[PDB]
Amino acid sequence: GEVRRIKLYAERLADGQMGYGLEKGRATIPGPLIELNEGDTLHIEFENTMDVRASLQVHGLDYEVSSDGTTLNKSDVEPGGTRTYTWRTHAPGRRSDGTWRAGSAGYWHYHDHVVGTEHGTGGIRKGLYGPVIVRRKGDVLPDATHTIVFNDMLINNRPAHSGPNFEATVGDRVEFVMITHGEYYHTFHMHGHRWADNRTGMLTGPDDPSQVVDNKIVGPADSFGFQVIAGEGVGAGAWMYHCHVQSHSDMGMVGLFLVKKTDGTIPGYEPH
Amino acid sequence: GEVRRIKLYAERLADGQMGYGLEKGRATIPGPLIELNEGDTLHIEFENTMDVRASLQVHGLDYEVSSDGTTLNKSDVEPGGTRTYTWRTHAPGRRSDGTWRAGSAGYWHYHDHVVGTEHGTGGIRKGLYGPVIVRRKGDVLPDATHTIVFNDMLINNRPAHSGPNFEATVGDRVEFVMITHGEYYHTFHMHGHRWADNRTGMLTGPDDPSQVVDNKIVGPADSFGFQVIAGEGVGAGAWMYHCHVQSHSDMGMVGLFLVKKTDGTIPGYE
Amino acid sequence: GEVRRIKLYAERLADGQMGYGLEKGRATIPGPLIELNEGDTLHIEFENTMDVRASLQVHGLDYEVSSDGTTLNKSDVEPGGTRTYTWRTHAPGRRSDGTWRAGSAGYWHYHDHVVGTEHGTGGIRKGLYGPVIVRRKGDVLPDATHTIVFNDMLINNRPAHSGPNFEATVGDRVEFVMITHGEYYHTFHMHGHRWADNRTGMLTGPDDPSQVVDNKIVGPADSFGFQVIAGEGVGAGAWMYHCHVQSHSDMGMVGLFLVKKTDGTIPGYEPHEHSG
Ligand SMILES: [Cu+2]
Ligand SMILES: [Cu+2]
Ligand SMILES: [Cu+2]
Ligand SMILES: [Cu+2]
Ligand SMILES: [Cu+2]
Ligand SMILES: [Cu+2]
Ligand SMILES: [Cu+2]
Ligand SMILES: [Cu+2]
Ligand SMILES: [Cu+2]
Repeated sequence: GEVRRIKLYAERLADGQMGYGLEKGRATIPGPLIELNEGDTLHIEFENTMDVRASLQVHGLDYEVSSDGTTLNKSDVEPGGTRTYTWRTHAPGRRSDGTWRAGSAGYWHYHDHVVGTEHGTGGIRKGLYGPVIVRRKGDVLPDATHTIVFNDMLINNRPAHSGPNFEATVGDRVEFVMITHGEYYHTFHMHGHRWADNRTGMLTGPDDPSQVVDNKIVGPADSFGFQVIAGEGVGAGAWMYHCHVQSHSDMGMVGLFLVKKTDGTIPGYEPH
Repeated sequence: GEVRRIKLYAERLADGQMGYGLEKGRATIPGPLIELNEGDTLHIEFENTMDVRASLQVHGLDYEVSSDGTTLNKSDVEPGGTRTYTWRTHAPGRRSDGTWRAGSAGYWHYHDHVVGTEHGTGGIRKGLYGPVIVRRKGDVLPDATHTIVFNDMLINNRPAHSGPNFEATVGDRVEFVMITHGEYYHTFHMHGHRWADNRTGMLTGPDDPSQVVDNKIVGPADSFGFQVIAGEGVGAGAWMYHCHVQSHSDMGMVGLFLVKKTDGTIPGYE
Repeated sequence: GEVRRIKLYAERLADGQMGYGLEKGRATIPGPLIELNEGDTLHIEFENTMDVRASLQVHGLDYEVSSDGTTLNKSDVEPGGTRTYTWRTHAPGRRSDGTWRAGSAGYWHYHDHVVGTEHGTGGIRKGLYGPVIVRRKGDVLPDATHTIVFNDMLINNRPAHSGPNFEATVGDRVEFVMITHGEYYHTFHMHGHRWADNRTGMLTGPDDPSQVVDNKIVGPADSFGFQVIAGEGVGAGAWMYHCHVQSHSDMGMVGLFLVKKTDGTIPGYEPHEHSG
């Protein structure tokens, strides 16, 4: 268990939106990926560079009420203010009552809780969300991690039919973190690939009875993730991922997972 | 298991609401917690005190059609009538063909099926629902059980922004039963606490691959439950639970899990 | 690992519907159930008999982009055209990185991806969907398999309050395939029966921590399945299945699982009056 520190800034972006960044003027949507091992503590020295109050609230990880990031617990940040948020994590283990204490490991996320409303409705809509992965000892690490956020009817706040697209080579181990926000339920689908509906997205062995799926219903603040072997059994190609709610895909909730051959080529495709 | 008996009443309450109770004039929304162990049989001597037909339908448990609670199976109750409903439960075990029969244990719920419409739409909207827990041998029992029902846009049919709140002390084993009803999907989220998305909400040990979550999508008639150690690794505090659909939390689908230090105090909140 | 071949047709049906069939003039909604064992390859000689482009896209199974059925991968079928799609499947096994590759087995489905929109919105609305089950070696085979598709507010595109109903006898091992399409979330519920929320719908043994449920939230393109012993612990009768979203059940997303005693009768079933 490391004690770790990062800087985080909330920034209003040059278009209407709001993003978290590791440096001033470097905010992105989704915000930066934070990755911790069970047992790690992370102290986030957060600065609200904006002219309205903003905060940081995390799902899944251990935090005290002073890092709730809510007005209820007086832990939002005033305009131009600073505040150190502290996230802890723990490994699993046996309690003295005999029961098993679940570890912090999983696919989690952080978001604003005071911009617009006391639930972060405006901050979330504008782009103040990001992914957090907590790894258990032994967990398989990927070649790349891509984050896909279905925020109301947009993916990663991109306009309709404007990606994001993600590139990989055949055989790469690719991790996806899939988070949902806002008002609507969605169904996440990926062509050509499938995963297990469990903590890691991967079956533990022949005895794991988890459902293997390629389509999953998700609502606001749900998060899951998985790893696939890019192109496994299916080959290189533009593999669409999309919400499968028919009007949402028609409205533009679609992107591409472009899986290239080891020569860098891909079968020809005709994007929107 | 054991053969158990209870009486249950349906009654009208103020504001056109309707509720089940274990004694006349003590109807509540949600209705009483019913708890059984696998193998138990429960006979419910049900009296409909209201002036419209009503019934009792349960999820999960074993019942014959004569206790379906539906007009289809002629088992609703006339105004002022009484009917005995019988719920049975079974432990898991292997069938003669080697297949594994799942037990009755789970977090389940009962509700009306004939008020308003032949699917109980009015009776459910008005308050006729409650929780039933069926425990398996060796399950850990909690210090307290709280029931949270997302019924359309209300929690436990309370007005917007009026809880319910639930209190515990740091370290208490607290069980939550979470039931959803009506028209809408929701997402249930709890600050500072998490649970396993499996039967008990606790992982069975180091080999259980269940996702550990703090936010869960639910729809009408879904039920799940879990136990946490109150404030485990996070301390005392006013820990919100709420629907995480943004308009629903803005419109008041929020409550507090108030976890007090052993001296009874709580970090200052609001 | 057998190589199998079938023909499939997409055809217009009455009343603005569309369906898949194994022969011309025999299209059904849902389309024909396709059943494979892990390791089998299926080549589907598909003919689009309609006046609009149409396709076949499958969930879960292995296919190259040439069998994607999308305009993005140029693998839909012009009016009157024919195309051979190929679906492959594999067994699970250990990869050389030490992880376990999930097998193809599961309850899956196929549907059009180009009628109406480049997401098949018009095709799926009209009836172009069907079930696919891929079995793992050793899986238990049922006495009967019934498919229930919640397509927007209709079940199997049938008029509201028109079923379908399915019949069994007490003790039958009955398999259900449950698929959802369109715009709405639903919750699938069955009276008197419950199943495990895992790959087969049955717990693998005392060690399997899966949730045992009788009610499950589903959204467009979700598919799951299960088997029950009909009437187990509850007896014969008309056992309702329905969406549990209240206005949906009120508007007719309801049907019956009709479970007969071994003497053939259904408790409480009295379609006719008697003299006196
Ligand atoms: Cu919150
Ligand atoms: Cu969507
Ligand atoms: Cu949140
Ligand atoms: Cu019902
Ligand atoms: Cu809600
Ligand atoms: Cu019900
Ligand atoms: Cu698609
Ligand atoms: Cu429905
Ligand atoms: Cu699809």
